[PDB]
Amino acid sequence: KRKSVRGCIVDANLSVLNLVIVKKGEKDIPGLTDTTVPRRLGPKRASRIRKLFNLSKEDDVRQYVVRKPLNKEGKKPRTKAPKIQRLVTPRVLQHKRRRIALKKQRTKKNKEEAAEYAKLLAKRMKEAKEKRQEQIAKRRRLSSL
Amino acid sequence: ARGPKKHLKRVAAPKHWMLDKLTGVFAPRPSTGPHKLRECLPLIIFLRNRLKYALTGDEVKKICMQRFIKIDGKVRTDITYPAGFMDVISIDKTGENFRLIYDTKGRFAVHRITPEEAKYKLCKVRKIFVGTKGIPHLVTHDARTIRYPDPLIKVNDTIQIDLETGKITDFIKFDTGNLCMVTGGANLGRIGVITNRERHPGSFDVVHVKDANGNSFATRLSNIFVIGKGNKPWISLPRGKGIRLTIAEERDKRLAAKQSSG
Amino acid sequence: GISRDNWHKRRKTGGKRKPYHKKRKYELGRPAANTKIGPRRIHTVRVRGGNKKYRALRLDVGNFSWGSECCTRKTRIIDVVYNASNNELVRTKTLVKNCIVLIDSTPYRQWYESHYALPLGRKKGAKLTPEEEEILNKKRSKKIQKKYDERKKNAKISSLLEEQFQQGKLLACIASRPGQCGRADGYVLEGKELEFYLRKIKARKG
RNA sequence: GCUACUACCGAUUGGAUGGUUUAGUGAGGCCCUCGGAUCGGCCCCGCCGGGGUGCCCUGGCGGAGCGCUGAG
RNA sequence: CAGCCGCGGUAAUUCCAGCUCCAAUAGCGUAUAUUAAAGUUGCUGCAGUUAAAAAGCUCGUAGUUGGAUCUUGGGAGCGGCCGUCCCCUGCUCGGCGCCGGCCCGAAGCGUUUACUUUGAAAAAAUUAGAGUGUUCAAAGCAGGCCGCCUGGAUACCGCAGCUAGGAAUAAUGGAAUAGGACCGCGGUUCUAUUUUGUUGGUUUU
RNA sequence: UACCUGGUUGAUCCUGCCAGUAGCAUAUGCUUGUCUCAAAGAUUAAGCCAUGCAUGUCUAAGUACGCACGGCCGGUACAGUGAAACUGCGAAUGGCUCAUUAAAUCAGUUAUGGUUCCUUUGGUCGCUCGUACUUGGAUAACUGUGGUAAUUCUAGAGCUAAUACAUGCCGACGGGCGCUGACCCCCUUCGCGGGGGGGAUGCGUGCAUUUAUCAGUGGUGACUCUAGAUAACCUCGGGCCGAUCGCACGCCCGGCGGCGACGACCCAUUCGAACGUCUGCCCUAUCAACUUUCGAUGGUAGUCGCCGUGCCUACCAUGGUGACCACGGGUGACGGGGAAUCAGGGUUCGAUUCCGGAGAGGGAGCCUGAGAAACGGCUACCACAUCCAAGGAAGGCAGCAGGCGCGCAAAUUACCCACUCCCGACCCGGGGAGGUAGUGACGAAAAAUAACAAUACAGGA
RNA sequence: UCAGUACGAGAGGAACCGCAGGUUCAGACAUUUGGUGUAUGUGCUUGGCUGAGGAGCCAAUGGGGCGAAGCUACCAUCUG
RNA sequence: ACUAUGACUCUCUUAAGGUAGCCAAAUGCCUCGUCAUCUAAUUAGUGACGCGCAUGAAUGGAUGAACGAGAUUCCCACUG
RNA sequence: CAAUGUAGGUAAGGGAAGUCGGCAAGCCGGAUCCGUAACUUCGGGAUAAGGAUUGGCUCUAAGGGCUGGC
Ligand SMILES: [Mg+2]
Ligand SMILES: [Mg+2]
Ligand SMILES: [Mg+2]
Ligand SMILES: [Mg+2]
Ligand SMILES: [Mg+2]
Ligand SMILES: [Mg+2]
Ligand SMILES: [Mg+2]
Ligand SMILES: [Mg+2]
Ligand SMILES: [Mg+2]
Ligand SMILES: [Mg+2]
Ligand SMILES: [Mg+2]
Ligand SMILES: [Mg+2]
Ligand SMILES: [Mg+2]
Ligand SMILES: [Mg+2]
Ligand SMILES: [Mg+2]
Ligand SMILES: [Mg+2]
Ligand SMILES: [Mg+2]
Ligand SMILES: [Mg+2]
Ligand SMILES: [Mg+2]
Ligand SMILES: [Mg+2]
Ligand SMILES: [Mg+2]
Ligand SMILES: [Mg+2]
Ligand SMILES: [Mg+2]
Ligand SMILES: [Mg+2]
Ligand SMILES: [Mg+2]
Ligand SMILES: [Mg+2]
Ligand SMILES: [Mg+2]
Ligand SMILES: [Mg+2]
Ligand SMILES: [Mg+2]
Ligand SMILES: [Mg+2]
Ligand SMILES: [Mg+2]
Ligand SMILES: [Mg+2]
Ligand SMILES: [Mg+2]
Ligand SMILES: [Mg+2]
Ligand SMILES: [Mg+2]
Ligand SMILES: [Mg+2]
Ligand SMILES: [Mg+2]
Ligand SMILES: [Mg+2]
Ligand SMILES: [Mg+2]
Ligand SMILES: [Mg+2]
Ligand SMILES: [Mg+2]
Ligand SMILES: [Mg+2]
Ligand SMILES: [Mg+2]
Ligand SMILES: [Mg+2]
Ligand SMILES: [Mg+2]
Repeated sequence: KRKSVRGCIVDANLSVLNLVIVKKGEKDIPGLTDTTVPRRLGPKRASRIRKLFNLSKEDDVRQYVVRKPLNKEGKKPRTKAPKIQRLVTPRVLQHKRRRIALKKQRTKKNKEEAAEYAKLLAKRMKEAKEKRQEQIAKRRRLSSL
Repeated sequence: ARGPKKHLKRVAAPKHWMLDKLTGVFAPRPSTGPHKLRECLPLIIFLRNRLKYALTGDEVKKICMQRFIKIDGKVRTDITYPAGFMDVISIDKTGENFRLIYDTKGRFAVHRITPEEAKYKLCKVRKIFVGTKGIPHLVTHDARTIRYPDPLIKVNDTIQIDLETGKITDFIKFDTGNLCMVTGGANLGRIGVITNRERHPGSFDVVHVKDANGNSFATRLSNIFVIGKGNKPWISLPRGKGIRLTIAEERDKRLAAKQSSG
Repeated sequence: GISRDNWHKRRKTGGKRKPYHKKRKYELGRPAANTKIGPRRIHTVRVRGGNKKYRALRLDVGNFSWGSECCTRKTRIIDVVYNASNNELVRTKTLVKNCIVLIDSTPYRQWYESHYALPLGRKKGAKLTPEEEEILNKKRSKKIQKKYDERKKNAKISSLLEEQFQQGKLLACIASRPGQCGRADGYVLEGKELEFYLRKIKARKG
């Protein structure tokens, strides 16, 4: 869709400027510097969590994770954690063993199947050659008759 | 048209399903599958219109979602899956395997069999393709690709498969004398011995047949289905034997049946 | 777009066709690639069915083949010499199919030298000071001398090809459609066909 | 001779509607070659940890060539 | 008023009323397109001396139509002189097998159309149409016995295309400066290939 | 039931026409009590539309650090719900209409040995010889400042995922198979030779891809088919060889493991689609010759395109159709399946509920997608329309109702997913498709508005 | 603007001071735009002539582009 | 047999009494005749009408392609 | 090197409104290749109308003579 906007070039022909304070100067502004707000979130996917805190491949994350509280009247105080993503867990290790035993199975199928076909086919040629030897005995009879 | 049609009108459905004139506007469109749109029978139809257990789709959905039924030895939950000819619809709770075979009229018949004989099925092969590493592959009428078969399995043959494994046990060759179901056209659901084969380059070859009662009839290969050695079958056949008796013989038998009922 | 269709033109008899629909997306043609000589630049193309097509625009090398010895090799594309379609594919250096390019003899001279232990090219006068090629041609064992002397029986080559080798440049014909595959592969011209194209060039010169 | 009606010719290079097209101009997409706002990445040195054996690898604080180099 | 003929100028069977009487009956009237009636567009099926009608005469390519002439009969058995069933191609591999030969089966080849008969093939819906107590019917394809029993058929479906039978009627070729058939004889040139115990090559037969 | 009658005359017989007669639609008039079916703004204006709705969707199984709800046993993540948002899939079907369009569409008939295919189904899915006990970095939803007269318009600051996007190995894999081959051995010979073997080191070493040469497992009526041998080739705008997910939890002095979900390249498959063959269409001569360098008919080589072809480009050749009606003009012509009428022959109609085509103001152009030259997706110009603070904003009922206008001429802004089927990630959602009622003398079927007895009378066996 | 007011049933509908501009006329000027342009200023160019190149000339202002200064226009501007 | 007109008839005057054709023209006073077109607007111009003060038949009438240093009217492009 | 003249030139915007009247000046102009109506004594009308091209430099090809298919 085609829409009209205004050019980037600044002049008095403007109504606002959104400004971001980079460096904190001499004076102490009461509205801004006093009230501290934290950053809402930290890495969600475990692999970026692993890069974040330099944890090893083997060890557990559950132990180090921070969990922020939940508390209000009626309900009890609680703490809500994140879904550990990328966890090398016994289940997943089972999935890992699983695909390799299945790969065992497809390799077993291809090999047994090729050997079975080779036996059936080589046997077929053996009987066909014996019948040809039969055709040749009939061939000498037919030429002599 | 910018593409394929997703709906089906009630009248355009083929009449050999015997769908009625006045209940509703639509018919259930088969999903693609191993069987063509026009030769097949939806499961909902075999169930409600044919078998009459369920009235509506909510009851079919719950029975279908119980997952008892197992089509071609594999579980299928798509209600418009086309189960076709020789196709064994097995139910476990009842302990009842049915095989979809044709009546004397083009329609199918309710021909029950035991689970023992019902335990396997037959498949006509269509083409022998040679595979990626000198590996022969087969292609049947119902799209099963079996690899490493015998080179002796050929063009118009059949095979006696096993539903559990999906592997060719035996096969029956196209030769003189073999029985033959006619699987399309005017003689659809006929049975008769292969008396003669007439070749035609370009236009496809005709097969002359002789009925049990000497009534000859020809048919084209597309509508042919080999079924046994000689004139002696290895399978269960419908009552009637695909004979298609005449209007006079039906007047006598039907009328006499009315007389017998009283 | 550039439609491909019969309807836009007359019938056999001469009568004019009235058009029954507007243009369709299957009645489609596309702009020609016209891939030129230069450092690699291949743009990819989506087509019907989500398929790919690697349309070449600039192309420096190609997997050119010597058919007789059956020794194809990847080589830099040095120049377009002649084009049968339109002399403008000669005039403007543009790569297409059936383009008669030139290529550096050295790899062919090098392979034959390894195989037969004979010289390829080497204008009458120059001799190797390093002596590596002669060391390679000599110092054969007894067992391997039977093999290489027997090879000398079929180690003969044509004068017409050898004269170009002495010069250094082989005539090559492109076969692969670069606008299709993104490569400018082809095969070297040989023998009688080659005498023909030199006769045609002699004629074009006049 | 009288009353009524009907088509016809009829100055106006007549007017009004569509329809093929010849010729000028011709927005705007699509394609191509450049382009490179802007945003990276690598390397380069100075101030410091952690590991190694004066040398090899890493993270921060400054500068700047932007030495090279990327999407665009 | 009256589609039309006609009615009405002082006893109006034709107008306006009343009195009656007719047709059809929950239906009838009026208008327009259109169809049979139309042997008034005619192939089946019209006219053409005088009712409307034949070029003033002859020539003339396409178009349309065209004489006669070539296979008639034969063998065995059959039914009440008569009719009908049985039969009217020819030219590498095995058994009705029998004592190399004979026949059959199979493969390939057949001077050619129109014409006629078969089958397949034909989208359904529709039409005709079998069945079926919607209380009858119009409809529908359902239903019926007191667990069981059944139906949910069938026909027509131009024209062209294909498939195998028939060969009277209408074409169409063929031997006439015989460069004519069969079956044979010998050259010139080219080779399918078998060959001489084993390594290699050629011509022969 | 294969039917005629009045009428020119002073009267007769003819050719001959006019009027009568019976069906089938459209309208209107008058009348009208019951029950079962039932068409319904095509005919003029492909003229114009206010309003509302007509396509969305989540599993135990792609993503939860909002208590927004929820077990209490925590500090060794997550019981379980979950607005929202990302992700994925669909929205090319259905519906409405018939203006254009005359061998075109359509019908039948065949062909793709000249092709593509999201999905469905079935085959393959540790075949490569050279961190994997699992890697990298954003981004939304959230919080907090706002802007406009005005759009389901949106900006800046904090943040963050994946079956999104990127990078990439050990493994099985332990070796084989071609070639290279220092050198080594045996045999024979006076020895060179001649014969037989080996051999360090190096090169190659999956499927899929591309080109060239050599030979002929399974097919075919016939393949340049299928498959084989060798040389090598392969875009970083990188092709595959699983950096996912849920249910149970076992068995072996942490090691082997189940059943699925989802996602994968290629091959077959299905729905089908798309080019071609054969034959067939109404009026017109007050339309008799037509075509061409702007391709007409052939040829050669290419381009594009998934292939065949003037599809397009270049160079040559000069062809092709025509009284067997071409060519041109008309058509109140979308086609067919069918309907009405009938003795037999025929005649006219067929927008219309099934199939095929085309189209959404006029024309054109395009992104996105397996699939669109899409119109309930965008960009222009033209036609027409709506608001403004003057800078700007937004538009398309030949969807349903309803309305304007044209007319002789045509319905209620109703109820429901309960039936039929369809979509979606789906055991849960949605559906003006559809169905159901209201109006409705286009029409079809059956059927009341009195029957009986006794008394008189008139008549009759 | 005064004023949608006085007046008049209504229909209709003014005037005085101030403010902004215009027509016609007269008198100057030329910053800017335009015109002119043989400063024969500067490229290009047709035909011929100086052996060729270079540099130039003749064709009654050879032709065509752009153009300084200066004159100059309700065709620019100012004041009454 | 509407008025008008007068097909038709007679008469006076002369030897008959303008037939075919044509126009407000280079021929028409009253006259810028009337109507239509051409213009925003037209005493001009073009096409019909005819009572023609005073049209008219080798004192030749009507037409008519080509040609004109002939007379008028309009339109395009173009211009001090 | 002033006005008045005589003979030469050029002008934005407008385009005969000036004027008895397009008087005068100005536009058009040669060639090739297309295309060319009304009417007609069928010879004409006709360069009708109406469009496009045009330079320099560097190449190819086709057309001829003479002596012993060259
Ligand atoms: Mg009366
Ligand atoms: Mg009749
Ligand atoms: Mg009739
Ligand atoms: Mg007469
Ligand atoms: Mg007569
Ligand atoms: Mg005559
Ligand atoms: Mg006559
Ligand atoms: Mg005859
Ligand atoms: Mg009469
Ligand atoms: Mg008479
Ligand atoms: Mg008659
Ligand atoms: Mg009548
Ligand atoms: Mg009506
Ligand atoms: Mg009543
Ligand atoms: Mg209508
Ligand atoms: Mg209509
Ligand atoms: Mg639709
Ligand atoms: Mg139409
Ligand atoms: Mg039909
Ligand atoms: Mg349809
Ligand atoms: Mg169709
Ligand atoms: Mg459309
Ligand atoms: Mg559109
Ligand atoms: Mg809407
Ligand atoms: Mg739509
Ligand atoms: Mg509309
Ligand atoms: Mg429903
Ligand atoms: Mg609806
Ligand atoms: Mg007032
Ligand atoms: Mg100035
Ligand atoms: Mg000036
Ligand atoms: Mg010079
Ligand atoms: Mg100037
Ligand atoms: Mg006049
Ligand atoms: Mg006169
Ligand atoms: Mg005179
Ligand atoms: Mg006179
Ligand atoms: Mg005179
Ligand atoms: Mg004249
Ligand atoms: Mg001027
Ligand atoms: Mg000017
Ligand atoms: Mg004046
Ligand atoms: Mg003047
Ligand atoms: Mg003059
Ligand atoms: Mg003229």
